[PDB]
Amino acid sequence: YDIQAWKKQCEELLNLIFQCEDSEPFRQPVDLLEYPDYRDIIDTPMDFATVRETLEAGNYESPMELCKDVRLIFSNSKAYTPSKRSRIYSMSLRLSAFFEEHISSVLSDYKSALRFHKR
Ligand SMILES: CNCc1nnc2ccccn12
Repeated sequence: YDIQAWKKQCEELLNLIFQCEDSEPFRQPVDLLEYPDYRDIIDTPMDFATVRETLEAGNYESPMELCKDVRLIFSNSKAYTPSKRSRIYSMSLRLSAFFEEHISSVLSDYKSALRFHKR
């Protein structure tokens, strides 16, 4: 029933993601000195510190918006990878699976709380 509960749930999931070794390449914006062509391939950079800061600033209205930005971290890695077997892309796939496994109930609970609010 709680239409605000998603925010703390997302903070806790981000905390788990930050603790996970697989998130290290994604914790901060991609370094252009390390990957000079990055912005030729990627129009909208995204990283987990930006997601956490947007959430903490009160700049997400719903968990769907947070999801869209987290999914953009993963689609950027898929678009930038030179190979489906690259180390960083393989880390993104595991992290995506972990994220999707945990965000599912957050989205479901939010959408059902919102439907209850508008009943
Ligand atoms: C997150 N760092 C940029 C980036 N995103 N996908 C890949 C794949 C290989 C190398 C670097 N990559």
